[PDB]
Amino acid sequence: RPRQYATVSKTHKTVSRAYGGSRCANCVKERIIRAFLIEEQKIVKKVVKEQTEAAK
Amino acid sequence: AREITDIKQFLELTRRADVKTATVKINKKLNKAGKPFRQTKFKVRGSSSLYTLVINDAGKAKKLIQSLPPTLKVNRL
Amino acid sequence: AKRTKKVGITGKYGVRYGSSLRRQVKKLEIQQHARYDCSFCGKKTVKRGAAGIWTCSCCKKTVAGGAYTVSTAAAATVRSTIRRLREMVEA
Amino acid sequence: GRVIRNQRKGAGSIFTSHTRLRQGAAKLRTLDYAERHGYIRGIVKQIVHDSGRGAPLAKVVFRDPYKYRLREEIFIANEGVHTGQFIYAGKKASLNVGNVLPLGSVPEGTIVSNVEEKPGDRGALARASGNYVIIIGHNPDENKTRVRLPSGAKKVISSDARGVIGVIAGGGRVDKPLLKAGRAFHKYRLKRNSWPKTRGVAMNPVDHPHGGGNHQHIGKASTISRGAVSGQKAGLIAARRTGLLRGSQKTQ
Amino acid sequence: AKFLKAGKVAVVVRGRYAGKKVVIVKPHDEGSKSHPFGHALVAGIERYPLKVTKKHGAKKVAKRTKIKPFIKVVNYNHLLPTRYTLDVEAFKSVVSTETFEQPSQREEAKKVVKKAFEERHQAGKNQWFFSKLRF
Amino acid sequence: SINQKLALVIKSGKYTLGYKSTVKSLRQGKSKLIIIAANTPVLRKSELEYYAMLSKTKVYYFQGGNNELGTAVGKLFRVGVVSILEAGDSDILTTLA
RNA sequence: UUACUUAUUCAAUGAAGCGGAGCUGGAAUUCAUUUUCCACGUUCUAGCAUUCAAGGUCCCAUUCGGGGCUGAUCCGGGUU
RNA sequence: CUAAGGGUCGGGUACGAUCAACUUAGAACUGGUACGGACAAGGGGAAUCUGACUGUCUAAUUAAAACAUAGCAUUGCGAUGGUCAGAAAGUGAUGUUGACGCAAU
RNA sequence: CUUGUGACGGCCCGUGAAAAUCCACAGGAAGGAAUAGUUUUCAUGCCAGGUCGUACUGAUAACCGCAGCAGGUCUCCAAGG
RNA sequence: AUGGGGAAGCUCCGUUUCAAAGGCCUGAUUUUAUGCAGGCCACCAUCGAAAGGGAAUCCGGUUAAGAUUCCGGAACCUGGA
Ligand SMILES: [Mg+2]
Ligand SMILES: [Mg+2]
Ligand SMILES: [Mg+2]
Ligand SMILES: [Mg+2]
Ligand SMILES: [Mg+2]
Ligand SMILES: [Mg+2]
Ligand SMILES: [Mg+2]
Ligand SMILES: [Mg+2]
Ligand SMILES: [Mg+2]
Ligand SMILES: [Mg+2]
Ligand SMILES: [Mg+2]
Ligand SMILES: [Mg+2]
Ligand SMILES: [Mg+2]
Ligand SMILES: [Mg+2]
Ligand SMILES: [Mg+2]
Ligand SMILES: [Mg+2]
Ligand SMILES: [Mg+2]
Ligand SMILES: [Mg+2]
Ligand SMILES: [Mg+2]
Ligand SMILES: [Mg+2]
Ligand SMILES: [Mg+2]
Ligand SMILES: [Mg+2]
Ligand SMILES: [Mg+2]
Ligand SMILES: [Mg+2]
Ligand SMILES: [Mg+2]
Ligand SMILES: [Mg+2]
Ligand SMILES: [Mg+2]
Ligand SMILES: [Mg+2]
Ligand SMILES: [Mg+2]
Ligand SMILES: [Mg+2]
Ligand SMILES: [Mg+2]
Ligand SMILES: [Mg+2]
Ligand SMILES: [Mg+2]
Ligand SMILES: [Mg+2]
Ligand SMILES: [Mg+2]
Ligand SMILES: [Mg+2]
Ligand SMILES: [Mg+2]
Ligand SMILES: [Mg+2]
Ligand SMILES: [Mg+2]
Ligand SMILES: [Mg+2]
Ligand SMILES: [Mg+2]
Ligand SMILES: [Mg+2]
Ligand SMILES: [Mg+2]
Ligand SMILES: [Mg+2]
Ligand SMILES: [Mg+2]
Ligand SMILES: [Mg+2]
Ligand SMILES: [Mg+2]
Ligand SMILES: [Mg+2]
Ligand SMILES: [Mg+2]
Ligand SMILES: [Mg+2]
Ligand SMILES: [Mg+2]
Ligand SMILES: [Mg+2]
Ligand SMILES: [Mg+2]
Ligand SMILES: [Mg+2]
Ligand SMILES: [Mg+2]
Ligand SMILES: [Mg+2]
Ligand SMILES: [Mg+2]
Ligand SMILES: [Mg+2]
Ligand SMILES: [Zn+2]
Repeated sequence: RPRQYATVSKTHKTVSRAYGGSRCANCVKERIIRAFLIEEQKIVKKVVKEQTEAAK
Repeated sequence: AREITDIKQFLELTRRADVKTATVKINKKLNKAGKPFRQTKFKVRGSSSLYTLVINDAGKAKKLIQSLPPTLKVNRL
Repeated sequence: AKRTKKVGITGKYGVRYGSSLRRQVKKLEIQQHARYDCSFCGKKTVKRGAAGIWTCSCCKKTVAGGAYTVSTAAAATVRSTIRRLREMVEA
Repeated sequence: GRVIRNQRKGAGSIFTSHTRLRQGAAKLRTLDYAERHGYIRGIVKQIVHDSGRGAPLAKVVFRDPYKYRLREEIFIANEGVHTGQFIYAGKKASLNVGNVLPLGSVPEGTIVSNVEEKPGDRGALARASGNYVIIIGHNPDENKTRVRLPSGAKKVISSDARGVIGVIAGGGRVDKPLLKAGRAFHKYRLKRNSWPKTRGVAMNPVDHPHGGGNHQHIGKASTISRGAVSGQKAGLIAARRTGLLRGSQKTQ
Repeated sequence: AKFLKAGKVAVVVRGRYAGKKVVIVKPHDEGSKSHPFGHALVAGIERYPLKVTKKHGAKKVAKRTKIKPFIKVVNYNHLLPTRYTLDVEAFKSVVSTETFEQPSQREEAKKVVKKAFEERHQAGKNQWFFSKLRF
Repeated sequence: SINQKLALVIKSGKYTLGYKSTVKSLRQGKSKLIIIAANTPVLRKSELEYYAMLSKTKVYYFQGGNNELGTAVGKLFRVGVVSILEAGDSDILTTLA
């Protein structure tokens, strides 16, 4: 119970991966995936409209 | 509150500063299925919990009792 | 063995209220209790939960809808009317 | 003699609103520099039942423009809005169910909810389950926009007024017969203490204008002057007509 | 192509190192007496170089840019393959199946991989690979 | 038509049905064509599409829900993506696709 | 009659980007050249967006630290 | 007294051994024809009047056919509002509201 | 049998409180070693913990009904046939 | 309660509302005790539950009459070191 979480080792309040005791792995699996492609796609949009600008 | 089993770690307790007192318990208890034997427990009273060391062997019991610090304030039974 | 000639889910109301009343309610109870195709994952895993709120069993998507069915007539039309009008913005 | 019931509801005692379980007041994003020049995105992070409401609400989370945080607003969920959907809000915004645009930026025929009567009032018109407005004209100079309200009255408001593209989820609520006393009972249990209602003509004359008589009967005309006095307005107040509305209605 | 070759950069998607970019060092495309799956041996980056600046001078720059690397056997279904790539010559011998098992081996292994990754970063060859993937 | 071709891929060639397996096709290079369904989420979408161009495999966005893509391959269950390993007697690879 | 804002009245906002002019674009057609009007960072995805900002540049007397200017055009202080 | 209804193990890649449950039906015998043996425990039928129903009230002579109710119908009002509160007010209820709404019959 | 708990399921125009408080996570300001530096979310060790209630009845006699009044007054425990 | 606004007035209205509403982390002191330096945060009273929320205790023994409170034993929580 919540005041008991200050009577316990930190390793009782996480798992070692990124976002340990915050999100549920799969939900971290997604946000790695999503962010990468979206940050890739971001690029994909950059140079295409540099192309529309120089080629209009 | 606690139970202990590395006979060495125990000896190191009975030399752990804050451990003024200690007590030893002798129980009649049965072996396997047929007969009895002489179980003994080696209770160290540390400042915050009470560690007890069960020594099944009636033989190691006798040589351990000698091992106890001679300024420890043991209470036999 | 078909249990009831016609009262259907409504047979809980016994004899009360009058047939027109029970009829009318049966139509919308049947509407509000049945499952529905999830637009996002295809599984018919969309059930109700209070005044026009519709969520997906698995998938967990939740879509605001009509009080006793998912897609109200008026919204559907409105949808396509919104389609129609927005077409005039690019084309 | 006695004060009559419709006068007692005014001091608001047993009569105020059963507010404990309400998600909050549904409003629109405040009209900041992002919504009057461009657009800003949110995610409907959840749509959820407001207690005592006909329609669901939808919780739509946006960034703060001027600070690093999340700010959250409570919308009335327009039908077909789904969790995780993206919602776009302001002038240069696009025409889809869910977004919130000035009445200027939509063409006539748009269908639009929770619309401000003055701009920036964060929403006033057509909010109840199923209602909406229609835009029916625009006068560019003096940037008005002419809408038709769920009642049917035809108001003209500013174009800088905002509205949410669509109709309000929960339609048809009132189609289903209430059917027994108790559901009316629980209906009002989350609204206000308006139920059940006693027939003024079952009262004693000290209780109502309709009260008393050796049979129940209203005794005088049940149509009450627009300039009646508190303690008098009980009947069809200021009714311009009366009797069963034969024929078709609908404003022309 | 069979794009899972000694050049590909991949981002980890499961397990501790999830979220960090690796470089496949040696793929074993199907099977292991241990790992009975398609698994890539990689040396990704654990503690990324912190941003530096003009204010940053002296041995602060030296310290911000320190890298903590890591080697790793990974199932393929835990990397996403990237369109980037980075060279694997300085640690071809270093990262071997034999490097795993016996921890001192892994220590010397990383040591190389560390002198290597800090080589690349100072004078910023392969610049994407030395930046935290934010999700 | 586009389903008629699929019916030929379906009774003469090699394919795999579903997400997990059609990634093993994209890493092995064995894909000649992956067919993405309509409602399959944009992440699953964009993730195959990145996996696609990393093996130079072309991507045909099927314009129907995964449920009807299931009838397209003749199976009674939904599928959100196919993968064509061998085009049997059909021509899908070398026509409009 | 119909205009004006400063009295009075109402709305909103932890009074945040108002008004006026200008850089650059471009629709525009030139009857000497500009006579104007629009514009002038974000829309496949339930990710991430904070340390006066990295950069560029100038100073402190070269320490670690730290500061201008710019990045963020100008003018009016009528919060809208 | 009979019959029907179960658990457990080992069997190369038909069955056996044991353990533990009150149900239900059938059949004998038997009695001063008695046995839901005390206790426990519905009178039924046909109508007329009347209110649909469950609910409500005159504490302490009225529980009804009276009130309510769903259902039906009417009225008022787009907020600079409708109804209602205050001696007043930079005052208040409806209102965390907005006609699939609030108020009034 | 009681009671607790779980995985479900039915129900609504009803979908069935708030805050104190504790935890975690993203972040990466900053602080830190080899002649030796960091660590008290691991273990062991030390001191401290005020004020106020605490008896008993709770009812055909400890309450309210002029009373040691057949009335009234909120609740937990619950054996065998 | 409060800036306020009404009211001849006892008082009535408002509770963050037409208000210049406050305070934590440390740094700058090595005249010295704590000014200034930042960077924050704008949360605006308070009262309201012995059935709601909530840090942590148990068995044995003992009294004419008290006990999860005393005695015996064995724990635990919080604040400080
Ligand atoms: Mg753990
Ligand atoms: Mg970290
Ligand atoms: Mg049957
Ligand atoms: Mg009088
Ligand atoms: Mg009187
Ligand atoms: Mg009063
Ligand atoms: Mg209230
Ligand atoms: Mg509503
Ligand atoms: Mg009401
Ligand atoms: Mg009432
Ligand atoms: Mg009535
Ligand atoms: Mg009435
Ligand atoms: Mg009467
Ligand atoms: Mg009268
Ligand atoms: Mg009269
Ligand atoms: Mg009368
Ligand atoms: Mg009458
Ligand atoms: Mg600088
Ligand atoms: Mg004047
Ligand atoms: Mg403002
Ligand atoms: Mg300006
Ligand atoms: Mg048997
Ligand atoms: Mg048997
Ligand atoms: Mg009878
Ligand atoms: Mg008669
Ligand atoms: Mg009756
Ligand atoms: Mg009954
Ligand atoms: Mg009754
Ligand atoms: Mg009476
Ligand atoms: Mg009498
Ligand atoms: Mg009765
Ligand atoms: Mg009576
Ligand atoms: Mg009646
Ligand atoms: Mg009625
Ligand atoms: Mg009728
Ligand atoms: Mg009306
Ligand atoms: Mg009014
Ligand atoms: Mg009013
Ligand atoms: Mg005044
Ligand atoms: Mg009970
Ligand atoms: Mg629920
Ligand atoms: Mg926690
Ligand atoms: Mg500790
Ligand atoms: Mg007591
Ligand atoms: Mg007594
Ligand atoms: Mg008595
Ligand atoms: Mg009992
Ligand atoms: Mg309280
Ligand atoms: Mg209090
Ligand atoms: Mg309490
Ligand atoms: Mg309590
Ligand atoms: Mg005791
Ligand atoms: Mg005593
Ligand atoms: Mg005595
Ligand atoms: Mg006692
Ligand atoms: Mg004690
Ligand atoms: Mg002790
Ligand atoms: Mg402590
Ligand atoms: Zn779904």
